[PDB]
Amino acid sequence: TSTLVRVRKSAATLGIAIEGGANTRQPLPRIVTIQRGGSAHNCGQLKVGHVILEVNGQTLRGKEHKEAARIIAEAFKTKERDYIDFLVTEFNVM
Amino acid sequence: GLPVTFIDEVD
Repeated sequence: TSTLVRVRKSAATLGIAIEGGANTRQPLPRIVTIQRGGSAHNCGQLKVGHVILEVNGQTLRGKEHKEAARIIAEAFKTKERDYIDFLVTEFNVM
Repeated sequence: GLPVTFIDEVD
Protein backbone atom coordinates (compact mmCIF):
# COMPACT_ATOMS: atom_id res chain seq x y z
CA THR A 1 0.00 0.00 0.00
CA SER A 2 2.79 2.37 1.07
CA THR A 3 6.60 2.24 0.97
CA LEU A 4 9.26 4.12 2.97
CA VAL A 5 12.13 4.97 0.59
CA ARG A 6 15.44 6.24 1.97
CA VAL A 7 17.28 8.43 -0.56
CA ARG A 8 20.92 8.86 0.36
CA LYS A 9 22.38 12.23 -0.64
CA SER A 10 24.74 10.59 -3.13
CA ALA A 11 24.76 13.55 -5.53
CA ALA A 12 24.76 17.33 -5.25
CA THR A 13 21.12 17.45 -6.43
CA LEU A 14 17.94 15.60 -5.54
CA GLY A 15 16.71 15.61 -9.13
CA ILE A 16 12.94 15.26 -8.85
CA ALA A 17 10.05 17.36 -10.04
CA ILE A 18 6.68 17.26 -8.26
CA GLU A 19 3.19 18.28 -9.34
CA GLY A 20 0.18 19.23 -7.27
CA GLY A 21 -0.25 19.94 -3.61
CA ALA A 22 -2.96 21.14 -1.25
CA ASN A 23 -6.00 22.93 -2.68
CA THR A 24 -5.67 21.05 -5.98
CA ARG A 25 -7.18 17.83 -7.28
CA GLN A 26 -3.78 16.19 -6.59
CA PRO A 27 -3.67 17.14 -2.91
CA LEU A 28 -0.42 15.29 -2.17
CA PRO A 29 2.52 15.94 -4.52
CA ARG A 30 3.14 13.42 -7.30
CA ILE A 31 6.61 12.79 -8.72
CA VAL A 32 6.60 13.66 -12.42
CA THR A 33 10.34 13.54 -13.24
CA ILE A 34 13.32 11.65 -11.81
CA GLN A 35 16.50 13.13 -13.31
CA ARG A 36 19.39 10.83 -14.16
CA GLY A 37 22.48 11.66 -12.12
CA GLY A 38 20.57 13.03 -9.12
CA SER A 39 20.24 11.44 -5.71
CA ALA A 40 16.69 10.22 -6.36
CA HIS A 41 17.68 8.44 -9.58
CA ASN A 42 20.74 6.92 -7.90
CA CYS A 43 18.46 5.47 -5.27
CA GLY A 44 16.75 2.68 -6.94
CA GLN A 45 13.37 3.06 -5.60
CA LEU A 46 11.32 6.13 -6.50
CA LYS A 47 9.09 6.11 -9.55
CA VAL A 48 7.37 8.66 -11.73
CA GLY A 49 3.82 8.55 -10.43
CA HIS A 50 4.72 8.03 -6.77
CA VAL A 51 2.66 10.23 -4.47
CA ILE A 52 4.64 11.68 -1.55
CA LEU A 53 2.74 11.18 1.71
CA GLU A 54 5.52 12.22 4.11
CA VAL A 55 9.03 13.68 4.04
CA ASN A 56 11.16 12.54 7.00
CA GLY A 57 7.93 11.61 8.79
CA GLN A 58 6.27 15.00 8.18
CA THR A 59 2.93 14.74 6.39
CA LEU A 60 2.51 16.87 3.29
CA ARG A 61 -1.27 17.02 3.77
CA GLY A 62 -2.25 20.65 3.89
CA LYS A 63 0.91 21.94 2.24
CA GLU A 64 0.23 23.86 -0.91
CA HIS A 65 2.54 23.23 -3.85
CA LYS A 66 5.18 25.87 -3.09
CA GLU A 67 5.33 24.90 0.58
CA ALA A 68 5.62 21.18 -0.17
CA ALA A 69 8.47 21.97 -2.56
CA ARG A 70 10.14 24.15 0.10
CA ILE A 71 10.00 21.37 2.69
CA ILE A 72 11.48 18.82 0.28
CA ALA A 73 14.22 21.25 -0.74
CA GLU A 74 15.07 21.89 2.92
CA ALA A 75 15.14 18.15 3.62
CA PHE A 76 17.68 17.80 0.83
CA LYS A 77 19.86 20.81 1.68
CA THR A 78 19.93 20.42 5.48
CA LYS A 79 23.11 19.29 7.18
CA GLU A 80 20.96 17.53 9.78
CA ARG A 81 21.34 14.17 7.98
CA ASP A 82 22.81 12.65 4.84
CA TYR A 83 19.53 11.09 3.60
CA ILE A 84 15.84 11.87 3.07
CA ASP A 85 13.03 9.41 3.84
CA PHE A 86 10.00 9.64 1.53
CA LEU A 87 6.84 7.74 2.41
CA VAL A 88 5.24 7.09 -1.00
CA THR A 89 2.43 5.20 -2.72
CA GLU A 90 1.81 4.16 -6.32
CA PHE A 91 -1.95 4.07 -5.73
CA ASN A 92 -3.97 5.51 -2.81
CA VAL A 93 -3.90 5.20 0.97
CA MET A 94 -6.94 5.15 3.22
CA GLY B 1 -3.21 22.44 -14.93
CA LEU B 2 -1.34 21.22 -11.88
CA PRO B 3 1.66 23.27 -10.70
CA VAL B 4 5.07 21.67 -11.26
CA THR B 5 8.36 22.39 -9.48
CA PHE B 6 11.84 21.00 -10.05
CA ILE B 7 13.17 20.73 -6.50
CA ASP B 8 16.74 21.60 -7.49
CA GLU B 9 15.50 24.97 -8.79
CA VAL B 10 13.93 26.03 -5.47
CA ASP B 11 15.66 29.18 -4.21
